[PDB]
Amino acid sequence: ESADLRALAKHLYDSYIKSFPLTKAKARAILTGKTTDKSPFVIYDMNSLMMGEDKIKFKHITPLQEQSKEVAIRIFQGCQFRSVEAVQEITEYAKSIPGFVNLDLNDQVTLLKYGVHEIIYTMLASLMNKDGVLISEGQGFMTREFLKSLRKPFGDFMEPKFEFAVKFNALELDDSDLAIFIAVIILSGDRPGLLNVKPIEDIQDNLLQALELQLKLNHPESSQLFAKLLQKMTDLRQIVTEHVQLLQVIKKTETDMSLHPLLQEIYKDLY
Ligand SMILES: CCCc1c(OCCCOc2ccc3c(ccn3CC(=O)O)c2)ccc2cc(C(=O)c3ccccc3)ccc12
Repeated sequence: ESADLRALAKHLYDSYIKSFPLTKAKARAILTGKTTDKSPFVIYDMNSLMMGEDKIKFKHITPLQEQSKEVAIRIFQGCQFRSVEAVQEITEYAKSIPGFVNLDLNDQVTLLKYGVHEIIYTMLASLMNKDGVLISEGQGFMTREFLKSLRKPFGDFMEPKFEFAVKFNALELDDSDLAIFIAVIILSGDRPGLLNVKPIEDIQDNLLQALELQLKLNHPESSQLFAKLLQKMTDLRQIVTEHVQLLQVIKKTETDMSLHPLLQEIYKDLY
């Protein structure tokens, strides 16, 4: 129902603002230079990487395994730590989606287990342009070309994300749009091993109607934006199946690699 659909939209945009500190609005301002907090330190090579890590002079530590290895491996590790933080933010957001915490608890685990990395890549695009990605809460910017440069396997984790982002970003979605799109993703009744499918679909159906209205109102001139966004769901699933495969490569080419227990849980027997 129309006002119900707008009340759902405004609800999700509100939890979204509450769960994710670095929104797209805030990322675009930094990327584009519109703010007056702190212009980002750019990492484009080995020497600037050293300086950027070794920055830590008025901006100090997060609980990440700081450094005991080569470059390719320690960038991977910072990816891991940050992807862990993101899971917590995304779980906090998921509890706010109406109907979510009412579902069978094994289903809640399962929607999270399969939805979290799709959401991670959707929202990473918010921090990216064609030239690179904002890192450490918008304090750093690491260039696409530096990332593409990395010794084989790791060089390949990054580029697909960039290719997806420039195209997703051409949709010009804003935070209020993303808040509904991300909930549509999580409420996906096709995740392997769901026990009660129909309650999830019913909730997703209502989010779909709300997403459609939201785009038609927010983006009047954008023909078929709703379909175009749902089409990106397929680029997202491909990103994740790709990433999982690059994970299997890392187990072969690398010595002790070692994921965080939360990440190990999510990847355990994943698709
Ligand atoms: C979600 C990851 C976001 C991200 C970057 O993303 C750009 C490409 C995104 O593609 C991904 C996303 C998640 C990933 C990987 C590789 C591993 N993961 C997480 C995993 O599934 O283990 C690749 C690039 C450099 C980063 C660098 C950091 C750092 O704090 C950092 C650590 C050491 C030196 C300099 C910076 C943190 C996040 C970064």
